[PDB]
Amino acid sequence: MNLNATILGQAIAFVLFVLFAMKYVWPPLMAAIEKRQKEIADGLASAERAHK
Amino acid sequence: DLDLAKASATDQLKKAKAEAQVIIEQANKRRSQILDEAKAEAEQERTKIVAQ
Repeated sequence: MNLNATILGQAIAFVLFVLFAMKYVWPPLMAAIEKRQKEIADGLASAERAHK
Repeated sequence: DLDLAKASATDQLKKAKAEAQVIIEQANKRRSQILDEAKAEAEQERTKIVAQ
């Protein structure tokens, strides 16, 4: 309906959740994916090292 | 595939090294036998010519 105080509370909840994601969700999962990518891509290292 | 390829890579030195050894160990006997048989001929010829 109209401008409230609710805006500030939503800003606080927003930043809370942004931190709670930043630290304890995002690197935790991108590390997982890219560690799997290391172990997948480095399998080629055989056909590029022993083959040679 | 790393194990299967590095097996050959780690073995063929041993093998071809042994065969490079073998070739020379034959050639050596060849030299020794010729230095023997030239002695046999050295006696045989001189004996022939004295009989002559």
